[PDB]
Amino acid sequence: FLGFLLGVGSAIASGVAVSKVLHLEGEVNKIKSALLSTNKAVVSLSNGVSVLTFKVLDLKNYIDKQLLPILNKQSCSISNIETVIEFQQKNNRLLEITREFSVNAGVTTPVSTYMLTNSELLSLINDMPITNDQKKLMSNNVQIVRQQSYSIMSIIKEEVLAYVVQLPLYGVIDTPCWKLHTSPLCTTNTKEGSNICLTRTDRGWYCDNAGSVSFFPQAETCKVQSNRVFCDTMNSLTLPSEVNLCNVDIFNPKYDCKIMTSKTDVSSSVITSLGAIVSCYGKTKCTASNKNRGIIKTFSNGCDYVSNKGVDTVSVGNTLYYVNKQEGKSLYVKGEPIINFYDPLVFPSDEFDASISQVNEKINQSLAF
Amino acid sequence: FLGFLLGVGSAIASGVAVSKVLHLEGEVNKIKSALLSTNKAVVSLSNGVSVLTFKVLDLKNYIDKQLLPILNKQSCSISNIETVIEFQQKNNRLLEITREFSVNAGVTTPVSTYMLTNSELLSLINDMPITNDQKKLMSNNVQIVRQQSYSIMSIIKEEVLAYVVQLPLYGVIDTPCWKLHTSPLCTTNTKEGSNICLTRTDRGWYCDNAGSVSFFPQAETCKVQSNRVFCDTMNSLTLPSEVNLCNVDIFNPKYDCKIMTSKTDVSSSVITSLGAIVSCYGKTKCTASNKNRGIIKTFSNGCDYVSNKGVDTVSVGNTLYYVNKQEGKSLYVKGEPIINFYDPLVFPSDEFDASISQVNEKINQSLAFI
Amino acid sequence: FLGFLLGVGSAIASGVAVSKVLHLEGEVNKIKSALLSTNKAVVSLSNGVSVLTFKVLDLKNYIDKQLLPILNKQSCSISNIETVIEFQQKNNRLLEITREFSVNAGVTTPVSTYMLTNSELLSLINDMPITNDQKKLMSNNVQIVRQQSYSIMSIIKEEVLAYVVQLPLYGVIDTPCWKLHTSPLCTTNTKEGSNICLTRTDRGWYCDNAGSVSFFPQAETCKVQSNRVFCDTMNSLTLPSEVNLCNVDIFNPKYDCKIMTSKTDVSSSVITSLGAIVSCYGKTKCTASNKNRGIIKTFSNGCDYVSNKGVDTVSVGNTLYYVNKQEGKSLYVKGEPIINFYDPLVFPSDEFDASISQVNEKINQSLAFI
Amino acid sequence: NITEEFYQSTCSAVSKGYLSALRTGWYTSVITIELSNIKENKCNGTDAKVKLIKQELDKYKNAVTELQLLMQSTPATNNRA
Amino acid sequence: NITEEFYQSTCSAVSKGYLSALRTGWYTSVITIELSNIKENKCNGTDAKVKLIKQELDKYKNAVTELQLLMQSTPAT
Amino acid sequence: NITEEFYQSTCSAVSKGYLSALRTGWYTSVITIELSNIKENKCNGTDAKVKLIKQELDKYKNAVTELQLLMQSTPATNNRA
Repeated sequence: FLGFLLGVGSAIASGVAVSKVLHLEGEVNKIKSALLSTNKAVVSLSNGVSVLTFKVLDLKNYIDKQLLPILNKQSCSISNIETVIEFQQKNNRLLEITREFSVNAGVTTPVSTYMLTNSELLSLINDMPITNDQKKLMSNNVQIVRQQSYSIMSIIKEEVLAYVVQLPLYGVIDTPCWKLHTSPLCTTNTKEGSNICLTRTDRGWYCDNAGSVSFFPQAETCKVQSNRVFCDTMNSLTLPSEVNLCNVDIFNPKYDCKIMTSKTDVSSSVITSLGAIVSCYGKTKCTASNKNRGIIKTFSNGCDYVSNKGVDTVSVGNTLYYVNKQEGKSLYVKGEPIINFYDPLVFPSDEFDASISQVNEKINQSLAF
Repeated sequence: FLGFLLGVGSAIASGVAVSKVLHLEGEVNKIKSALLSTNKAVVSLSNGVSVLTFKVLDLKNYIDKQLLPILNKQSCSISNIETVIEFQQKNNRLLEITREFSVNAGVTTPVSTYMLTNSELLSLINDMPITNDQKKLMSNNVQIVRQQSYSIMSIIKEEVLAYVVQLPLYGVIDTPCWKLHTSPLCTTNTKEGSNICLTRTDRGWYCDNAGSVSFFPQAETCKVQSNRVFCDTMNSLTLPSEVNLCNVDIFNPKYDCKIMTSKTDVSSSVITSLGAIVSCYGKTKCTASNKNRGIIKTFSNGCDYVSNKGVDTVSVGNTLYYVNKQEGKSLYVKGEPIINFYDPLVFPSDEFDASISQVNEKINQSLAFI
Repeated sequence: FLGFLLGVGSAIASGVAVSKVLHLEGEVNKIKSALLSTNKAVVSLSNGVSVLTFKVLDLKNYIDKQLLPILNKQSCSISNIETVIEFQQKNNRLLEITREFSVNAGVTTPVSTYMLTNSELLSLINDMPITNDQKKLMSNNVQIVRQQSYSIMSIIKEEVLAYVVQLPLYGVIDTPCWKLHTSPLCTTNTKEGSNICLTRTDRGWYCDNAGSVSFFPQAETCKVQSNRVFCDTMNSLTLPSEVNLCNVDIFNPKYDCKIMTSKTDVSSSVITSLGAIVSCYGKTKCTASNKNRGIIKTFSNGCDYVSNKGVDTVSVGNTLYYVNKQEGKSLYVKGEPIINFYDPLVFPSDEFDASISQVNEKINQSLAFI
Repeated sequence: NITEEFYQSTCSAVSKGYLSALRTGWYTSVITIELSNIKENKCNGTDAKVKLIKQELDKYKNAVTELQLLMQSTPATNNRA
Repeated sequence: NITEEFYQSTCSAVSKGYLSALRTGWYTSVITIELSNIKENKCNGTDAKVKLIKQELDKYKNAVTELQLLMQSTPAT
Repeated sequence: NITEEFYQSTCSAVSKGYLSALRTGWYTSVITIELSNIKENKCNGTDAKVKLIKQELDKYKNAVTELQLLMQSTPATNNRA
């Protein structure tokens, strides 16, 4: 919800820097010389960066030998069909790489298996200046590494096709992360337009990071593998650790919890990790069901919750939600809805991006008037 | 506009549940045993769930019988280039499936023809426990079905590769739908900053559904095939049917119609199904043209409309819009712009997400204070 | 930020219009008749429209002559292996075209090389009735042309596969463009919730266009090649040129500059073309560094800026930003932050979409009450 | 020649020196592929080369079948309101 | 039969006459491909036909390896 | 060990027990494909197999041509403001 607060960076600035160096006079020869003996070498570039270099395909040797002398004629005839088939095999990877680059303006993400095969990717990870625990992490999550990687077309000069592959490095590992789910909290009075609403806007992923907390407002940007959360710090805000106080005490003085207000008592559900939050208002039919019995709970007006234990689906109006079936314990923490603490006569009912204290000061000003 | 009011669901929670059951030991044996004789069977899983199973490719039979014994050597030499070609044909589908899964973290959408061919997809639809009206609908709109489906990589265990395909079910069919288009309504006073504005925020697709109305605030999520509207209920709010009253009488007592207010009188156009809404303010050039004739209508300041009959394009400022050329009749319902009913001195001019009555109560409070 | 102010158009309404004409009886014969001798002709359709027609593949000639008589059997026998491979080569483009259409519901973008090869695309551009300078522009930026193009499946009848390719034409070229970057401006108190904030909301791309200015509120939609900015006017508002006055004098009387207010003093950085804007608030650590030299600037609370000269990175909190390494000069225009001009006791601190004068009148009303 | 100005008073920056290339219109062209009409060939030849041709011919007929479905439909439109 | 009404009073238009097709649920099916066990492949003879087959079998074996990792991971969108 | 707490007072829920993997840096590697220079082959051949090789070689030359344009272009630059 708070995505417009994010800063602006360029994800591929590192790869572009290496790419521009490859455009430098004499730069191709250093790579070409280091790969004349082997297929995998570590070259230092003219701008003082050390890059792993990888030759994944040698079309030159094949063409020059099994094709070029036969077509440097005069009368040419091809020596059997396997020569044509094998060439199509060798040439295919080049055509596919060019194909992806041509519709992505030279920059692709995620990195395809054509750009870098599953075998080649695992080889790269093994030769990186990283911890053995970092090697195991990337190797067990290569599909995540791929999605968070970029392939940048660089040069095709002096019988060399070169492109930069930009892989992620995870400098923050095994710190506790938590996901905040929020849903509208409204009063439940019978008159139709007589209700006021409040919603916490700070939903998303939170991870402890370097004495502070990394907050990802677009929780969709994070990738979850079992209990491991892969995120990009470029898509985060850096907040004080006191932001967690909003979960236990939303009126705490140490942190100004962010909320939005309205008079729209519309019904919906939020599927969490181990259950479902249900905001049921008006005349909406809200239920929770199991696969065998059917309906086992009918929600009354207000904001309620059910765990995934024994619950398979949740229905709010004409919308059916499947709950996540992951194992884990849920704790229902009772407490009076804070929306009841407000006087509807002076309640600011259209704060799109506000906070607890901001709402309070507006109430004080309206009260003084 | 009101997409931020939507709930949050898990799109593949159902498919993942089936996939996890497949990881259980001996679960693989049950499917393989039921598919040893045929290609289409209904297997019951250990947590008491029954799923349709489909074997689309038998690489085992090909490799082990018509290829491997030549390699059960010793000195191996393969005859026939056709054997090499046929193997490349069979193996390609497996390579393409692996290719898609490896770049999509094991979940792909839409479901490609490699994952499930057009022939195989039509076969599945035929065996689903649903009404025949759902079968012909899905068969005539397979390209839509594909876009709304998921493929989830599950297990590869000795010696079967299995993945879950999650197909959509349309429990609501042939109920009337309508699309609401809205555009800013502002006063037309001459100074660049003397105007107040109002915009209906309840634009999107509406469909009658189970005594209520399913409202899709972000109309971009819906797919339209001729006069058929494919939508996902996960992207909808369930509203009382009285919400339709906002179209005929926005000041009706039965429903609190949603609007947004501002003082930003910028010009734009909204291309509808059978015409175009034009919000023209300030010094903006707003016209409607026919392809051969050129300009056939010039809009004045305010909110206006033109039908697609005899009109090919609409221009607002430096932006050219092509109108939809579908056939149908448009009705222009005259009426005084409701923005004229407000006093600009007490008009709440920055309600981002409000309503008719909420604006009114703000006017009363400002009026009482003065 | 102001993307919600944009109008609504139908992107393929023009191509769909042509496609529907092709569905008309007898329309195919006209195309077929004009292409029997050559591969590129200009055919007139039944509604009096002239479109460039292009035959990119002739499978009929191959199948009927070099394949079909061998299948005119009886005992069908293939003599050479080259016949099987050659058929797979010819047939492949059709299979790939069908594959893309089948997963995109008959509309693809960007346009692939299967839909239209680089040779075919360059040929079209050379034969479009367009300015000679537009031709060189499109030819040197075919990858951009591809991304801004649509391919629409139309008809397959009377042994003819026809699809419409909708290419962009650039009617505005070589006019000066500029990009406005904005970031939150707050008071500089360290303790939480004690600050008022203000942010210019008119960030995005601006281009001079036909006496006015085309404003693209969502700069992400534009594609930049060196100093060339490719944008779509559909994603723009048309504004008076006086909007540029907001950059030099935000309190100017000629234009009502757009801003938003809040109390969210969150820290961030915006990488510009030749530097970086840093909004540093609270206890956030904000620095700019050189790779070899280290930290060369530490930002204080408030909104500041650093040029890319001698700077490699900018760090705000736990986020590392790389600066652009482009060459060019930056000018730091000093001036007191306008947020200091406001009384925090009557400052409207939650205006999501407002302006300078709107904030002013709201202050006057709160001031008059007191 | 790209230049940039930062305005301290309003926390904003302008980058100048760029040249426009705005899409203002559309040009529609018709791309055609000449196909041939072939159906169930009753041939009984059954060696490797004919089987490869047959199954490749099946891909062709399946492509035509799929394309025929897309012709009968009205193409994917995804608009705001 | 599609019709449309424009309301001058509120600057809005309604297009009616459409028919619904709303996704309300999900159907889960299991698609299987029967594979065979090959553990690399030991063989001599250095000619073209086997060389193509060897490297094609290498593609096969590499595919199962990748699929085996995807089996061990948990899927999400 | 994933747990979850629901807070009735604020209509919100927190899911705990997750472990981080935040990208803080980048590793750039250079992937290379060794190509060969071929122009205007002095050959016709007019046999089936050379014809197949030639048109496959045409795909190669067209790919090289397209890649040469992308070398001259500047990557991406689709940034917010």
